[PDB]
Amino acid sequence: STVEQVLEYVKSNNVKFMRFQFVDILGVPKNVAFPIKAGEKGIEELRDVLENGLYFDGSSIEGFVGINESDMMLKPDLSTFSVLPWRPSEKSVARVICDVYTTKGKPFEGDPRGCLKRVMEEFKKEFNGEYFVGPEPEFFLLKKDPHNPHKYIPADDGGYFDLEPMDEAPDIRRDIVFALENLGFHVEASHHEVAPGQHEVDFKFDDALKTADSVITFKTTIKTIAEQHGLKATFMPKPFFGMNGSGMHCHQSIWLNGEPSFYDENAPYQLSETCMNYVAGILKHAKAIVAITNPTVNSYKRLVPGYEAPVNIAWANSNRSAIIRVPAARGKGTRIEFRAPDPSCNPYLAFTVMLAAGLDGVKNKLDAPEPVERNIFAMSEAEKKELGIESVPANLKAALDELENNDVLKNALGKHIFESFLEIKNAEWDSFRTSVTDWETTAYLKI
Amino acid sequence: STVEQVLEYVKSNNVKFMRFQFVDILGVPKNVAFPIKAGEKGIEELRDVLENGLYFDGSSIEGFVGINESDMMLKPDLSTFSVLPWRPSEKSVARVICDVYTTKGKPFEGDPRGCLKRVMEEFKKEFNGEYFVGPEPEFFLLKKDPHNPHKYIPADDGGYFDLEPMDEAPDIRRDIVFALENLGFHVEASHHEVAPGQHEVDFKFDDALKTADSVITFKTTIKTIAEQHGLKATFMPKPFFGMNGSGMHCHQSIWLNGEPSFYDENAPYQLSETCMNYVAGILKHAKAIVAITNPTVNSYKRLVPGYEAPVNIAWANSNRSAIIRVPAARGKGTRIEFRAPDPSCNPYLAFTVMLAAGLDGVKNKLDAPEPVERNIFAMSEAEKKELGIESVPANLKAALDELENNDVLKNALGKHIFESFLEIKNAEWDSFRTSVTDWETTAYLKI
Amino acid sequence: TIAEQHGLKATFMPKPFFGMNGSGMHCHQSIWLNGEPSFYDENAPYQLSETCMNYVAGILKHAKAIVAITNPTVNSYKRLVPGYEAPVNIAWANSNRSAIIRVPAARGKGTRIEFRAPDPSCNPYLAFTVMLAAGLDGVKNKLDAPEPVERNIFAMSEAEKKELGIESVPANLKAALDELENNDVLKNALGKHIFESFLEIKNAEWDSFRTSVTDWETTAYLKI
Ligand SMILES: Nc1ncnc2c1ncn2[C@@H]1O[C@H](COP(=O)(O)OP(=O)(O)OP(=O)(O)O)[C@@H](O)[C@H]1O
Ligand SMILES: Nc1ncnc2c1ncn2[C@@H]1O[C@H](COP(=O)(O)OP(=O)(O)OP(=O)(O)O)[C@@H](O)[C@H]1O
Ligand SMILES: O=C(O)CCC(=O)C(=O)O
Ligand SMILES: O=C(O)CCC(=O)C(=O)O
Ligand SMILES: [Mg+2]
Repeated sequence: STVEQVLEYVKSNNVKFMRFQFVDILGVPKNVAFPIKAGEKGIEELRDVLENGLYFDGSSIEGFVGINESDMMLKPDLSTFSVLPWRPSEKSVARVICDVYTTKGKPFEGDPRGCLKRVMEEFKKEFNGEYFVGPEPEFFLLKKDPHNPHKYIPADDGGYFDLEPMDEAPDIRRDIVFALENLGFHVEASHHEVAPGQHEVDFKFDDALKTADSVITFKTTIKTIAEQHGLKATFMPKPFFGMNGSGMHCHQSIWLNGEPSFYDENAPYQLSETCMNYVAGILKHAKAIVAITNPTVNSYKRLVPGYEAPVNIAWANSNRSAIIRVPAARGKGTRIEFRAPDPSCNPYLAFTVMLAAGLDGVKNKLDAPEPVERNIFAMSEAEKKELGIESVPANLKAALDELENNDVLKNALGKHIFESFLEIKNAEWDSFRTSVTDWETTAYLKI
Repeated sequence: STVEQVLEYVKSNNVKFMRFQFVDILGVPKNVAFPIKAGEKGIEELRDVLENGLYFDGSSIEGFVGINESDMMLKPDLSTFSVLPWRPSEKSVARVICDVYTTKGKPFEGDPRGCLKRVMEEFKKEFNGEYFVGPEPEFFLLKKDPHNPHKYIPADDGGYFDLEPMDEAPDIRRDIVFALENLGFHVEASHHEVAPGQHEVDFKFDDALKTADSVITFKTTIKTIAEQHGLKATFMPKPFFGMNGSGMHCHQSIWLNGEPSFYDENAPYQLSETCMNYVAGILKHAKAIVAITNPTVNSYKRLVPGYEAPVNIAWANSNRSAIIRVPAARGKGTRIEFRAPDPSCNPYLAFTVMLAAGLDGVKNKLDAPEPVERNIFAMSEAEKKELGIESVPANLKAALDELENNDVLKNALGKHIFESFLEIKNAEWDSFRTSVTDWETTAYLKI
Repeated sequence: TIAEQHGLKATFMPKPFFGMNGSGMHCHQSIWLNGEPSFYDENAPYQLSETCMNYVAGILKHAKAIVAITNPTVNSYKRLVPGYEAPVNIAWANSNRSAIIRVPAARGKGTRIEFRAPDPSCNPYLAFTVMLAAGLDGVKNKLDAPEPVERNIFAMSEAEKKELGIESVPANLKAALDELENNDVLKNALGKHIFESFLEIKNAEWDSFRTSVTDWETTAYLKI
């Protein structure tokens, strides 16, 4: 939208506050609220901030700048304008997502959003291509343990596609869908997921930048709506041992010159050569991609080699036992599902590395291996070794070491994001590996 | 006629009470309520009190007069007229900020407000200058510890620029902004600050006297609105060990003959000679300025030499590790940020000493040192010693001893305020230094 | 250990409770040369020898630095607190408990000086070292002791003490460490290793105290 359209909506819908939003290196949303004054004076002041942006302290944001070079700017992207449904209707609250700039008026090298914009701009200039993503960020709804109020348990005992009363969340999922529609999402479906208290609310795919903006907005919405219902929502990959973790499978496709390039009516599986080259790129860099798409210690309690998880580096058709599933849908619906990611990732960075890795396959015309039509979880380790089916790294540190040795992902992320992420995550790993866990006390106090 | 405008507002908006307000030497607001009677008789009784003022006992106000010379007067400044938003709408409550006078009709020498008026009047008479200040008084929102209802803890676990639900204060910050707008403030921005439960609500800079009035009104507004939400707000500089303290950074600039004299398009850093002379004055008197801008024992738990704090007596551009930061903004936005102050200061006295010190630099054309573009917190003590970077005093008593030996600040404050402040603060220091603290019981009971 | 056996806890903390006396460790001391009580002199004023006066003069000269060692905690300066009734006034007196040194009435082999500033948080080996090295600085150089103060020093005004030359010991641990750091007699007595380790340990202890947020501050300032 244009500055005029934004001011006009604010003017006629009594918007009182404008959130200027962005994300830190870990994908945590950040914002400052600008109060809109009454009259022409207020609209002119808003026009100035919307066009010229505002300053903030970059040294108080994770992965940004140091204290001695800390002044930074936010430049609003006006096409991201939305009204917050959870906030009041009278004297309402709108938001605008921003790109981080330096004081010199240049895009910040450490901005995750600008990082995704730049790889998308390069993809459009080099191939006239568009990168489309449909992510499915699952979550748990939690309530306090009646036996210990300091602990959280799943909000119900339901399972996949269950009906009420076993599924206790229709009212919560209902309000979430209404909120996402008011924020401009095209919601597709909602249902109880496999684990107790786990849920899914699907929204239509879009270009990687809009989709990344929606993943950030989506997580805030589920969390604030769950609070309104006296519950707590979590996007933690594996909150509970013994039940499913939450993934964020990323359905993705590239469209060259406005066409669904992954579809080929006369090819095997009706999948194009470009689709196979892209799949080959993702499988080649899968071990390093997971440092970014699965960036927490807990991510590897769901993405756990040796078990039933999206860890096996192979692709397959309508088969949920490989790291890539190719859904049965064809035509414009032809796409690949990268199953490894979880909702703890920074979507801007996750989409950057998946595109960079897939385009490494397209640019070099890499050969994809044969699909694996068997249940990979039913194969023995030696049978997978013979077939060449490798696994992703088994923990955060092993994934960071893969990322550190991947030139394609280092170039896509750029020096600043790449080195800050490795530094932050190495300190996070050090904190975990030096702690004394409850598992250890249970296992070893008796010795 | 300003009085005619006040009386007409009262007549037509059903105003029932008029608070006559002022501050004691420590900046604590004080007021007496006058009930407005109906009709022309009531309006003339109110006219008489607005014009002629009213009496009070100055011996019951800290830093004022003794019991044997205790009758004093309050002379309303009618440009301060405002309606209290927290008070009822029907039969509303208005306020007027007053200047303290003696029974002989003379401005009281011990009045902090008159003290700032007088230095500003002298600055306008001598240079045709205006003194503009933009302060940022941070605060914590507190709730009772569920484990001990006698103790207070931060109201949430959020951090800098966090969004809800982690940031739990959008409703409180919203009501604060509305209350400040109703009080005539030009609010600029609001957001969660670095520490858990900490927040910031910025308002536009103005002349030092209006800004000092606004700081007093701002702190009452924050505190009353927080109480309405079942929380407690504190402007204590360092309420909790291990997390950020609350500062009140003072952005300031002097405008000679209506122009932003700190801006110089053709000078290094685009900062004028006057700006450099002013910075040199603040740096010269910084050790004594902090007795007034950081006047509590607790102020030196945030302003603590040897740690990451605004203690290093140096200036820098877009660098938050020095006692003065010069923001990147230029033109009319050209200003210096004195980072040492905290919201426990009396803004009338704080603005007086900062202007007096800056003008000592302007009047004598003092040379400012070179800016320090490095992170001062990364330098060793010997490296700072070589560069001539000194630190502010380490505690209240050390700061009082600096103030006692500063003729520029003693003359700006005047004998009465200066001697009363030193006497009160020496008794406050004596109280602290003779107490047995919890730190000591933990450290030494075992010996 | 005996208090624990009675179900109680004993503490040698200098000032555990505000509003009541602290615990001191007054050190009565005397030097005997060639087996004789050299502090006693039957025919001298107060029956105190010249050696006794030289020793008292040495302790009073170094009192400001001695307290870094004899009063080595933050809490020591809540008992040893200048401006109040405490053994802070650098003067000596006979049978008078308002000075830093009291000379008890006993004479003969009982002739000695009572250094009242120390508290039981000190390392006695280091406390006795600095007191002896300061007293012997007075003996070796035959320093002149000031006149005794027979008045109640707590009843004097600050200006009256300033005129009489009655100074106070440092007001806190850090001020005492800074006095010790500038005293060559005590640095030589302790030696480089003990001296530098003590200053390093105590500066970290001071930093810990000065960065903490105390209960006094919460009570005083949470309401602002
Ligand atoms: N051509 C495409 N490119 C990228 N994403 C697409 C495309 N077509 C659909 N999607 C997106 O794929 C996501 C998953 O859709 P959908 O749930 O219908 O498939 P699915 O096989 O049922 O996956 P799952 O079983 O994991 O839920 C949706 O966000 C959808 O918008
Ligand atoms: N020329 C000026 N003179 C004095 N004050 C000014 C001037 N221009 C702006 N200010 C004030 O300075 C204050 C700082 O506002 P602002 O937050 O925009 O700057 P900032 O450098 O980002 O501060 P911070 O990052 O510490 O919050 C505001 O109160 C503003 O009104
Ligand atoms: O339950 C859902 O998933 C969506 C909402 C709904 O169907 C309902 O309101 O019953
Ligand atoms: O949250 C703030 O800082 C101001 C209030 C606001 O933005 C809101 O109502 O959501
Ligand atoms: Mg689905």
